[PDB]
Amino acid sequence: IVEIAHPNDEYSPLLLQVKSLKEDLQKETISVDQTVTQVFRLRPYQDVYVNVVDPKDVTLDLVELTFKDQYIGRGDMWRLKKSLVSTCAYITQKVEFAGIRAQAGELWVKNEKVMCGYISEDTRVVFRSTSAMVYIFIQMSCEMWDFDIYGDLYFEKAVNGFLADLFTKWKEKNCSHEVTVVLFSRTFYDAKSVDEFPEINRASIRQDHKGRFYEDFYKVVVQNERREEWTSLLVTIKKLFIQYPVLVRLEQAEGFPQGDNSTSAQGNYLEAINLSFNVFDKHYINRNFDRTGQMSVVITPGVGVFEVDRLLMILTKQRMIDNGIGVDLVCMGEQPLHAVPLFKLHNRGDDYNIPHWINHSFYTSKSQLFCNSFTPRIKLAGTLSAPPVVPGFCCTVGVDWKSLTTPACLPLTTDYFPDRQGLQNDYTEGCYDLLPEADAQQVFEEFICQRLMQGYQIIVQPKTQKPNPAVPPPLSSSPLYSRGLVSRNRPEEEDQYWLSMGRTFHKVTLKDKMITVTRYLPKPRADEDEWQLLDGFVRFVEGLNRIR
Amino acid sequence: MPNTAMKKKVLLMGKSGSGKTSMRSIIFANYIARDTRRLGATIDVEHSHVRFLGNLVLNLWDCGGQDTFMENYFTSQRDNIFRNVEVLIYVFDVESRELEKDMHYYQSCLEAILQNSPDAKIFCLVHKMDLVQEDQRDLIFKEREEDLRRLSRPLECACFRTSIWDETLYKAWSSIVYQLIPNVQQLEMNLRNFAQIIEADEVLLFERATFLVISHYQCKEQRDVHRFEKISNIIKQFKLSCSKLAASFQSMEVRNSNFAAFIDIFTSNTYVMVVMSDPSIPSAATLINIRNARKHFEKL
Amino acid sequence: KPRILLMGLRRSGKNSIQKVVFHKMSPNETLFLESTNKIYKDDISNSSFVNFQIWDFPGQMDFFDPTFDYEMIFRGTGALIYVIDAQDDYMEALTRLHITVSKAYKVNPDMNFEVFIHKVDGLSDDHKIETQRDIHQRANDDLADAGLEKLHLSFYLTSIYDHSIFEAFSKVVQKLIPQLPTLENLLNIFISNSGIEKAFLFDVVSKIYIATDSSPVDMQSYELCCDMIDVVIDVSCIYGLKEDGSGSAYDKESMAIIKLNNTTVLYLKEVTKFLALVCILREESFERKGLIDYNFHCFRKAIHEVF
Ligand SMILES: Nc1nc2c(ncn2[C@@H]2O[C@H](COP(=O)(O)OP(=O)(O)NP(=O)(O)O)[C@@H](O)[C@H]2O)c(=O)[nH]1
Repeated sequence: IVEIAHPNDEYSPLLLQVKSLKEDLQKETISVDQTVTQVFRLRPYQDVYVNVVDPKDVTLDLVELTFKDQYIGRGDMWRLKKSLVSTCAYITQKVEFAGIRAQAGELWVKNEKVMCGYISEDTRVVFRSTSAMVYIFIQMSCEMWDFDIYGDLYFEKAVNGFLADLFTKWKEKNCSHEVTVVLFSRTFYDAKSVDEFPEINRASIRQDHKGRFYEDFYKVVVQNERREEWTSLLVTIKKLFIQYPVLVRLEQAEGFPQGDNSTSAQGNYLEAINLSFNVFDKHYINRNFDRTGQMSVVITPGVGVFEVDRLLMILTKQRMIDNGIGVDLVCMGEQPLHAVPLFKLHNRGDDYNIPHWINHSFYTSKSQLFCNSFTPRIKLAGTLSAPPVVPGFCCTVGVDWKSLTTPACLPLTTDYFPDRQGLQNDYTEGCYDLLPEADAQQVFEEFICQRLMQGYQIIVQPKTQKPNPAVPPPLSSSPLYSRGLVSRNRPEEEDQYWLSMGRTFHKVTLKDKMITVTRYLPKPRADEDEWQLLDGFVRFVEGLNRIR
Repeated sequence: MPNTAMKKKVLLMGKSGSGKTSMRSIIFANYIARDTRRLGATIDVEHSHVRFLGNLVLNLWDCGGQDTFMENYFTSQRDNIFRNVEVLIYVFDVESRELEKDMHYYQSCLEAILQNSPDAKIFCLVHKMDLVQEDQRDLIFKEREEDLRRLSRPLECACFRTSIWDETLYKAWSSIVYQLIPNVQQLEMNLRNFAQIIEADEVLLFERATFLVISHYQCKEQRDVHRFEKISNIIKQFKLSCSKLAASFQSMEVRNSNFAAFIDIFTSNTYVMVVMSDPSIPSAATLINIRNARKHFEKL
Repeated sequence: KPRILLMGLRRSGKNSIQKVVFHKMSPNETLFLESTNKIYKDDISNSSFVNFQIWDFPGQMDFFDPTFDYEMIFRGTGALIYVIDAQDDYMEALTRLHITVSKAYKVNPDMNFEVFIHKVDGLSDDHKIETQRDIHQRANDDLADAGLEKLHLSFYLTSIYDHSIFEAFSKVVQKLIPQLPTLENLLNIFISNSGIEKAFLFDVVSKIYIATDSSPVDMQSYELCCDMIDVVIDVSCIYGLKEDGSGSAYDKESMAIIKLNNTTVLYLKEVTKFLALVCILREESFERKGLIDYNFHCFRKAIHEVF
């Protein structure tokens, strides 16, 4: 448990490592040659009288760990944190455990990044990947073909500027993802033609009657394919931008067409994020062994306003309760004079809402002028009301490149109030004694008994894309369709659940259930082995822990 | 203690509504009759292992009682559920009205346990008699006795009465345990030798963690049936009270006018109490006779 | 000063839980039908423990007609129970508590009125504070102007069956008339060679019990001593006194010790007639006669010798 530091004269960084009770300095060590060329060049021979021997309880309050090229369920992240309780670290070390490997990065104490340091049981570690699975939804409207200030198309700003910057940073940080690039848009008055009927939809408003025919189109570009040397997608997206208006206007039904409706008036935005969730719920089907993190990024030329039905917004709140994966970025620029992600309700004062689950970021272009105006203008020829959006102050939002190049996995420890009484009128305890055997047959008995993998509670999966007509535009996919029915259910009325799973020797796991947060408490295979495995299997699906 | 670790099997079934999993949850998790209002709905099947004075361990199955779950018991995977069953407990509500469907399920369950268990046994248990007046309690229990003795014709059953707010529950599961126990005659002989050479009023020996009446011997037969039930209920109430004090019990002494009762640990999971037919003796007799008893039971 | 009488809020609906309270305590209060009277400070209170009858609980429709009979019942020491319930029938009854109390303090010298806050189960940690602030707000202009009106605003912890009414009922019998602070500090002198944490003086099975120096501190030990006396009395009741001697004949030579893990012992010893003592004891090994039993014997002799 002894800690040894060793600079030389006026090394502005330092170095330190561990041993067990060094006092007389008879014994030294060589274990690493790399750290010389990793920090500072000198050849320290046996005793130059600079090696400080000190306890020096100095912690490293947040440490980041990056993964590459593998697949790690969050129980293995829990095993790495359990093995990383009481050790030391430095920048760019390759931490290993049981064929699992991570690279250390950006280790901070409270304002400043440290070259080295010590980790003991109360600092927090956060896991990030450079090998994630990422979807890019480009929303198209009639504002793509509209100019802005500085002189550009918003499409050209978005694709050229932002995607060139993102792919250069993907080359620089040496990451390797699996992408989709999906274009999506709407048209109005595409009522009917020869057998194009289950493709349309029909929008309406209750309080003032308004009902129109509309139609949603998705055109995908490269579906599930990793490759280095990007920017060829930029050429294909330019080809599809020029081919796009005929490709969307003159298809399946031909009434009088109105293409690519405005984002600040209509939009298929919330349905697009809900369909990304409809992809990500079935992650356990065909499992790549080369990806860990999950990411869905929507690029919009919108302002931040969306006119959205009530049921879809409440449903996607209840579905991002499970697996938070959604990121929004705006290549329109022009950060408006209000709380910028906002929803005007479209329910079957104009009822506002502001989300705090979404991660929005703007993209300013690269030029320097005098007074960047925050307004458009177009000349025509001729009881509560408790959220308004205007008294919320908002200076500037960046791009947050670090949450777009290295995606962050979901945390481990969150603090929340206990399971008292009142609403959650249901607890159930199962105390399962375990007989060790030397003949694989012991975990699954407790497993199929005590949960049946949320056999109690439901999975709120109410969106089902049942139909999709496709179109014979070319050899990628091209589904152009209607979303189908949305069979929403409310949450569990007048009762949540909580559970008490006991090991009859000395052990308890107290499960809460609104999001699966746990409290583990202690008092052939061993007892602690089965206990740790069961906590890992409750950890795999929804795995928050209470702490203190 | 010779640890012949067998593995017994016991099912608990009946209709939903009244007292299916509540009684199990108050007899193996240290609850009260008031806090069992919060268990609520179970699911299809949930089971547990409970260890019990060492060697014996119970696979205690708790089966639900909806229509689809009973149908998915009978006309489905039945051969897996009703195989290697030793003890069945079948729960009867009093207040429930659909008696025809209850006895229909009972007939189907008897025929299924006959065609999947030759030497198991069925205890049917009419609980929740806390709502009916006592003369009508006698009438209803005798009618259940005679009607269930008729309809349980090709194989016998044992029908007991109980409620949650009293101690007949502890008597009924004391009976279940004493039937389910492996050994009888050696413990009876040590019981009888101890009681007849240290001249006690009555001696009583119990499991520690749940305190069900394992064995007893008396020579003053003036307490009818309700002594065991009452003393078990009140000292387990006292253990529940001491549970919130982070401390174990393991030892107590009381004496009175014509009364001398003592409680202590005997073995790894056994309590003893005794009343000693000579109230004017201090703890020297309890000392020399816990010596006299732990020389023998720690040869067992 | 309890001439306590049961007045809830409705005759046919509150008497359910009031009769649960009655059959919770009064099967060991009802010994005082032909026991004694006229000599003690608690004998009139025990005769009031006997007379737990009922009345019309909103009494402001007839402020004159019943009152006549219990005019006599409200002369001389002075108490009456009152309920603060959960539902919205609290503010109008809380307004007319002055109607219930005006005749009382005008007909009798110095009284204490037992307003219990009762069965509001479902209180949060701040909501119980703001509902305390409710009675602090609307019980000012009846208290700050009266004079010799003594009020006891007690707060039961609002569950179904908790032990948290009768430590406050122990406080009101402490507030009866303590003629024994000499006995209090002399009893503190008697715990000088003792397991000095708790020495509770008890009387017979009736569930009112006095206490000194150790009630609220660091644990509800009044809960464990109530469990202690309930366990030993229910062992002795029909399992111990059915064969020889009637159950009414107490005459108990019953001592009881309870050991537990850190060498901690609970200790009940009692004279046969009416007096009892539970003096708990810490990590101490009494295998002698020169420390505990001699001096404890001397002052159980003294405590039987006092009155
Ligand atoms: N007062 C009182 N309540 C009782 C009695 N018996 C059962 N109950 C109530 O009945 C409720 C139901 O518990 P229980 O029947 O064990 O649940 P369950 O039938 O296993 N759930 P499921 O229908 O999914 O199988 C309990 O909350 C309990 O309060 C009784 O004798 N007295």
